[PDB]
Amino acid sequence: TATYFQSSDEHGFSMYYKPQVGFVGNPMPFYDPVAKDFKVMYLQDYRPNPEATYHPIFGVATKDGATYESLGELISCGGRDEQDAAIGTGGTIYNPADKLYYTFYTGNKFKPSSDQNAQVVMVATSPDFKTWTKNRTFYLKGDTYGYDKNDFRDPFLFQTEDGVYHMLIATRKNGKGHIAEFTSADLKEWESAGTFMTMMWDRFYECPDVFKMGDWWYLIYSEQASFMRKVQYFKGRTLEDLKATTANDAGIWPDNREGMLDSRAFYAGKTASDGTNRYIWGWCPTRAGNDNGNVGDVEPEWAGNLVAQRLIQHEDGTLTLGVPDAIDRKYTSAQEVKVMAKDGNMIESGKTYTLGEGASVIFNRLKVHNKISFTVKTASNTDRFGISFVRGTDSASWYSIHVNADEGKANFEKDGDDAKYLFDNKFNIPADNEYRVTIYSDQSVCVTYINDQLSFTNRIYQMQKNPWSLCCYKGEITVSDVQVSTY
Ligand SMILES: OC[C@H]1O[C@@](CO)(OC[C@H]2O[C@@](CO)(OC[C@H]3O[C@@](CO)(OC[C@H]4O[C@@](CO)(OC[C@H]5O[C@](O)(CO)[C@@H](O)[C@@H]5O)[C@@H](O)[C@@H]4O)[C@@H](O)[C@@H]3O)[C@@H](O)[C@@H]2O)[C@@H](O)[C@@H]1O
Ligand SMILES: OC[C@H]1O[C@@](CO)(OC[C@H]2O[C@@](CO)(OC[C@H]3O[C@](CO)(OC[C@H]4O[C@@](CO)(OC[C@H]5O[C@](O)(CO)[C@@H](O)[C@@H]5O)[C@@H](O)[C@@H]4O)[C@@H](O)[C@@H]3O)[C@@H](O)[C@@H]2O)[C@@H](O)[C@@H]1O
Ligand SMILES: OC[C@H]1O[C@@](CO)(OC[C@H]2O[C@](O)(CO)[C@@H](O)[C@@H]2O)[C@@H](O)[C@@H]1O
Repeated sequence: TATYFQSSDEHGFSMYYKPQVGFVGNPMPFYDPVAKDFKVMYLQDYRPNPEATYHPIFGVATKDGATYESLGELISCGGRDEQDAAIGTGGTIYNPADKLYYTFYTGNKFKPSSDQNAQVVMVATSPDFKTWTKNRTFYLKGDTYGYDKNDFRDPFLFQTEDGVYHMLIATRKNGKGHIAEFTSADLKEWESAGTFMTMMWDRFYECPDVFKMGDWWYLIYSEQASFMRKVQYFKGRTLEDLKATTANDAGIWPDNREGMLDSRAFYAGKTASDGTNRYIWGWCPTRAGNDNGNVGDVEPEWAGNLVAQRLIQHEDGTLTLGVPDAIDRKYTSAQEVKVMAKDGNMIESGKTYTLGEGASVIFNRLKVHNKISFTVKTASNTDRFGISFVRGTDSASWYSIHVNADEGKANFEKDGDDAKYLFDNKFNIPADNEYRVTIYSDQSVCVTYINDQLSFTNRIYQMQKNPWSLCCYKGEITVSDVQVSTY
């Protein structure tokens, strides 16, 4: 049957990682060049969190983004009255001169008085990546260098080719958002190098990441602004080009979509490279009440599952995201695809499904970890189609990704009774009106990829062990090479 079944998530996720207890907050991926793998520290979130002492740094290890190994608690919160009562995002770097990993992080004071610093950067080190010792005498207060007392967080650490260590910190100078730069030769003495970049208008870029890839410098960052809540980027051929993008609010977007790389279900993305590939890790939020259509009024729930994506540099230096090769390989078992139900103008024809304005086709039940591929050809580039999940033959409501070629964007929406728009993901519509679609699922977390242009993370409770559906809202489509694979 293709009746709606009441699926639920396992405590843990193995690919779009979540530990057995708690959720994955802001990650901090780092390629450990001694062990030759990625150590992804992340802020461990719990439901609920302590009031003052929350968000310790746990870690997980992976070579490839598909299989993870948990490392447990690495840097504990401080005491209730310490400056690092709560811990916020930071940045690891290995120092070969003393054979110590250094993790800089945000210490978050509980109930800071007016004079006290809410947010201060602090550090721990480790010889193996297992035992971490806090440096109880190191504090980097923005205040000291003319920056903000309470917004001063998310230290990012990188070494240029000159060998100099740099640290970028999300802050404000008299109201306006600035990314602050500090430099050091030895990771211990730090000097202020002024402002690296301005933040546009009244925006606030959390979790900044700066890296070079081919012949381009990039800034990745997550936008705090309530209406955005998406991972964005800028680019420049030189480091001075990069900085110039936001200078005086110059708005030099890297592409036709403001550099928005995904939508509001992928936040806090930061990157790391193994020499071959550069991946990005963010989190896919939970939803209140496990309700796919409750996406928050101002903001999504903070933290959820870890989501690895792969950076695709195009030849104009523009970036999009696709799947990690190792996640694609994980799906070994082919599954029969078969129509369980039709509606309106819908024709099957050997192994090709043709749908017109208002038509629907529902396929057989998915499994728990799914890969879904298919090619869609539209009539025009004003056509609209839908990829729907948790859609049983008895479901009055369900959740679809709408691809609206007229509006040059995909949307996540609730369909049926109580339909509603939720949010969207601008991408480049194919000229040839062909859409090579690929979707990867671990339980309730999935990413949808089209034509190496779209990368759309979504939280979809109960997509597992439930049917899925294609439809056509406008014009006409033709669906081809439909496959489903599992593990
Ligand atoms: O009241 C505590 C309670 O709130 C949550 C759920 O939102 O956590 C946020 C809480 O975590 C901290 C300490 O680890 O670190 C946050 C790290 O995450 C980043 C990027 O996501 O930003 C914070 C995130 O929080 C919001 C919450 O709505 O922060 C709003 C808050 O930010 C300030 O600017 C000061 O933090 C205030 O102006 C404002 O009232 C959201 O808009 C942001 O995206 C990184 O930037 C950061 O390192 C704290 O900074 C934060 O308060 C629960 O998990 C927890 O139980
Ligand atoms: O209400 C937000 C909703 O808009 C939708 C619904 O249609 O839009 C978000 C969507 O819109 C863009 C389109 O570019 O921009 C959003 C802008 O909102 C803000 C906040 O007000 O813009 C103000 C506006 O003023 C300029 C000056 O010519 O600037 C002055 C500027 O300088 C400062 O003084 C500080 O230096 C600031 O305080 C002032 O704001 C204009 O250029 C500027 O555009 C800006 O932060 C954004 O411009 C998209 O970027 C965004 O995705 C819906 O999605 C939202 O819910
Ligand atoms: O009421 C939602 C309904 O609005 C539309 C109207 O065409 O789109 C979204 C609208 O919001 C932005 O994302 C940013 O302001 C823009 O991309 C766009 O102008 C529909 O698509 C949706 O179905």
